[PDB]
Amino acid sequence: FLSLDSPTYVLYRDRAEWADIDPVPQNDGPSPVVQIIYSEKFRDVYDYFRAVLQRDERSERAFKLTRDAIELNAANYTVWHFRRVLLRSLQKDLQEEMNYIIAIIEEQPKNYQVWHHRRVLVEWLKDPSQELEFIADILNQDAKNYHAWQHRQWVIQEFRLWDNELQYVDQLLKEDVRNNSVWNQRHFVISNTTGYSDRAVLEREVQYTLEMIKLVPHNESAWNYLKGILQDRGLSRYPNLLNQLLDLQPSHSSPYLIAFLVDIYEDMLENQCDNKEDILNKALELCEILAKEKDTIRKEYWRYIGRSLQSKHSRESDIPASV
Amino acid sequence: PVWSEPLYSLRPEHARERLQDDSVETVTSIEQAKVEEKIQEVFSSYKFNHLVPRLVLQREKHFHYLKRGLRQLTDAYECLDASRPWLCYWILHSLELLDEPIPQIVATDVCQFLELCQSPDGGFGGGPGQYPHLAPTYAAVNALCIIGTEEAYNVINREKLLQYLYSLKQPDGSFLMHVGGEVDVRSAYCAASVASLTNIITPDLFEGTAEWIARCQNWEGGIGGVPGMEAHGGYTFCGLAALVILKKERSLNLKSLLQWVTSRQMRFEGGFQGRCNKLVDGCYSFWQAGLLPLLHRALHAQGDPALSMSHWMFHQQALQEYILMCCQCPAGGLLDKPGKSRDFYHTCYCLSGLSIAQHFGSGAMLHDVVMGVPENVLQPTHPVYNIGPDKVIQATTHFLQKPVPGF
Ligand SMILES: Cn1cnc(S(=O)(=O)N(CCN(Cc2cncn2C)c2ccc(C#N)cc2)CC2CCN(C(=O)OC(C)(C)C)CC2)c1
Ligand SMILES: CC(C)=CCC/C(C)=C/CC/C(C)=C/COP(=O)(O)OP(=O)(O)O
Ligand SMILES: [Zn+2]
Repeated sequence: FLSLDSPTYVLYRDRAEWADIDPVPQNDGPSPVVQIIYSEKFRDVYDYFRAVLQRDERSERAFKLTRDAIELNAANYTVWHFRRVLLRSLQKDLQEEMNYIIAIIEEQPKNYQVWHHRRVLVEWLKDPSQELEFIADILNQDAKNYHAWQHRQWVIQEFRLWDNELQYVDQLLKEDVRNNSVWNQRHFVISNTTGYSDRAVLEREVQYTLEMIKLVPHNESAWNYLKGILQDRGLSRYPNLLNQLLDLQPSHSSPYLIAFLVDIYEDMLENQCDNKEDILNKALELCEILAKEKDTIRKEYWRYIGRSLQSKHSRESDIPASV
Repeated sequence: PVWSEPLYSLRPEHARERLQDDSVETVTSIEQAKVEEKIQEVFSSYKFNHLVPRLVLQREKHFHYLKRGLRQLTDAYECLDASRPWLCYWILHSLELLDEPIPQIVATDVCQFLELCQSPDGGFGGGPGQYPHLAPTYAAVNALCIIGTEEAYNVINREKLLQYLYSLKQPDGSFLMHVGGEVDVRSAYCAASVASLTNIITPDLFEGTAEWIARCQNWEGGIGGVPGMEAHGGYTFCGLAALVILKKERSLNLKSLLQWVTSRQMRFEGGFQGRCNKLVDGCYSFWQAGLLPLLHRALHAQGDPALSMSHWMFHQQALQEYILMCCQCPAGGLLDKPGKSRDFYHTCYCLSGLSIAQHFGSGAMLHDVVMGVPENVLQPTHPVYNIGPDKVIQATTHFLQKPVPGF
């Protein structure tokens, strides 16, 4: 009806159809702290919100008032709660309310309350048919919006809409192969469909990753994905890996490739490999190169790894003090 | 040596730490490059102006900013009308770190205001007459503990508080943030924090909670908001800190976690990013770096012998440099990054992070690193609660005098 930004907007204390209600001023006490100097519009809307809340008035006019209270501060969860009471109690058309929430999210997409409201609506209606497309539109303006990806995961899981997501992931990796949210969605989809035990699938996933690392050697997301999908069975379980990485040293090196090498050696020394000592010193060398030269921001971390490996894998590590 | 630059960010090798985009441009790299250019100007400004760098924490300016805010705010803070205990907490904690005492009439006025925010059925709301919610509940309790008087302690209705917590508890181990609200890892932390401080933890309050949190750790090593989600500094801090309170750190893979957070420090900027391939931000000086003291304490209890005895496992020098050179507003207050505007949230967490980076401690061992002038040194902070270590001890002791509600 009367938008909060309309040039002909009028304060509630000047509206005839609200003449019967006494507004209810905020009770901040005799000497306030963190007291906010509200504007006129704001204080007027909330003085009237407190009045309807206090009387538990469940009317059409209170419903319209919550719209303004939300727009002044969409983080007000108390107002959101009252609004949901009125939706049920007045029997309001819930598709019309979906139209409403989709607009609010478009303009304020980083607010917790607006996403939770949409979820409740979908729950009430039991209808996920608008969701993937709506979320895609939000992600088209900020491809990393945390609430958006969370809502997307919830919808897919609750309603089992898995069949097109991998295709969607591939599309966004095309647009920006550095998008960590998308690499996370990839793992989320595969985990819950085929899984990573299918040798064919794991094989596919590693080729693709190594392929992307070649295209963009300094993109950390790819490196973390490769490590993520191999580290549970154990890196040393895959013996071709080591030589294939060394074969990128020449023209594809990075502190990321070096760090991975250290992780491979680390696992090798845990599953008792051949050449125990040759492997140790290779690793201590790399830990040192990283701490002194290639990755000094992490000097305290790499010195810790170096000490750890020495403390438990040196030839003297099992030798009693008396020897 | 005379030719040696004492500031890490200004050394000539430092230039090697700029972004390598492999000649493949995407939205992510374009945005990262913009920030690095803006930070380079800040670093280079001393050289271009021909002055010797001096890193000074502007104590006076920040104090005026806080002292005023604690009483009154402009309408720019309308979007925080439902978060007023947070404002109490952010401001009081900043003053505490700066070692500015709290006039006892201020203390009494804060107490009385928070009483108005307290729900008849337990917990605190974002303002007088608003419904209760775990986040402002966490902030309220923290603020009263910073004040730390009998008056403050007596504000909290402990029977109701426990009732409130129970009404939020889920069968799978998680908590709702509030009645009819959302579940995520923050809520476990909020609950564990207020319950432990006020001594209301029953035998079954947290059944399943450690397990639910552990499900939030992902393939990255860090922790997400709910199972399946990207790892993030804010949720990771909350998850680990809650586990420490419950003494269940071991439910996590501490090693992959440690590798994840240490990777979150930006090689060029010196500050921390919140998640892989995003931008640096002053507030993560606490949520991210705050994890290292927690991991240290955890690994040490497991008997880890490789642990340093004087430093946290991140670059303390470089973090201090980022905060002091890039995160201060000349007029007072601190901020996300250059070009951003000041606010009380970043004031709280930038200073909290500065303190972490200045103060190392592991039982008997104690070692400080203070960049710039010595007056920069702040009061220390507890890595689990982010209030003063003393204020934690004082509060826990006081509430241990009472029996857990229901006996
Ligand atoms: C990047 N980021 C870091 N923390 C968050 S948050 O956790 O989403 N939220 C901070 C929102 N946020 C934004 C922000 C902070 N750093 C960069 N940005 C863009 C804030 C929040 C408060 C101020 C202030 N003063 C300034 C900025 C912190 C608050 C918001 C909601 N909250 C809360 O209890 O309020 C309600 C219960 C009313 C939702 C507790 C956590 C985002
Ligand atoms: C106890 C308590 C309430 C703790 C707060 C935990 C915390 C900081 C959570 C972060 C939540 C979030 C949506 C971050 C992403 O925002 P963004 O995408 O704008 O930021 P980013 O790009 O740096 O990830
Ligand atoms: Zn921030």
